[PDB]
Amino acid sequence: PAFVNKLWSMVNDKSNEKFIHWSTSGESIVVPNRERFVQEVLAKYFKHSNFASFVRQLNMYGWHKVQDVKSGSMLSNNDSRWEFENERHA
Amino acid sequence: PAFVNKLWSMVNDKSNEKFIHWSTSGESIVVPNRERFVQEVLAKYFKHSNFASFVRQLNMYGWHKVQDVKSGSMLSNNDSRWEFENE
Repeated sequence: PAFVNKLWSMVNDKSNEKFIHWSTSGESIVVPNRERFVQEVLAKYFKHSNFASFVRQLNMYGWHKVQDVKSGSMLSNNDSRWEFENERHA
Repeated sequence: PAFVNKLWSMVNDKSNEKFIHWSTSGESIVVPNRERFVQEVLAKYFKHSNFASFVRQLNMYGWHKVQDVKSGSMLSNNDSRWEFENE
């Protein structure tokens, strides 16, 4: 499961904090901005790969996008912000 | 315009994983088996259509088949395996 080793080598390396990190609250991995993450981190740990390909791998290992939160009167959601939770830790 | 929504509504729906998905490899859409794809997925998202029609649509939107790779002493290629990459 090489993916796993790469995932953690990426998430648990503080140098990638601004682009991907464990959430302050709850038990989840947060990607503040999909585009910047793809540009600065994904390209480094997962050569010639894209977001959908990455997320597909995460799913394979139990991680799934968290239910979206509709904010304010606009029922808005930052489509670029992604939060992932593992099925084994709800 | 409508083909696009259909394509992604199909590719990015995890329920279609076994028939069509993003390559674990590098930036491409993979159709493990053409025949199974046609009868189990295409038949649902693109009623009254066929593989050639679908691929033609893909081509028009920038996606094309990746160069074949001949494997082993037989220089073989699984004609049913289709992988597409964007322009």
